[PDB]
Amino acid sequence: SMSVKKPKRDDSKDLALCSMILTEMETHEDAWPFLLPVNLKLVPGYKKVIKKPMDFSTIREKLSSGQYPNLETFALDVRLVFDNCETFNEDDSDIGRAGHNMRKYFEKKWTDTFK
Repeated sequence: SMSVKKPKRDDSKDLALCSMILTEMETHEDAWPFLLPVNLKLVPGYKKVIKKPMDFSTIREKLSSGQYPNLETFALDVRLVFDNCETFNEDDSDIGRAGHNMRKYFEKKWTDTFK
């Protein structure tokens, strides 16, 4: 509260570390469904159904231009990528499996880096 603060957590490496994690996700073999925005002209249903599209390229541009105020807003966009994937894709599809694998991969790097 006013003039009463928890001790200051060092957040000065967060930007760099989120970039590293993002590099690792970009270079994973199962990243291909997620590298670029879904083409809303060519994929029936996507525009109406997925209210907040997100992809790794869009996260990378936001990261590079100071549009994440903190590491939690970064994690929200990453998870949004996988949540959208589960909304639109059957679990037993290549893309549906990719998304489960990538979420797993991300959540481990996240815990190991920050928790």
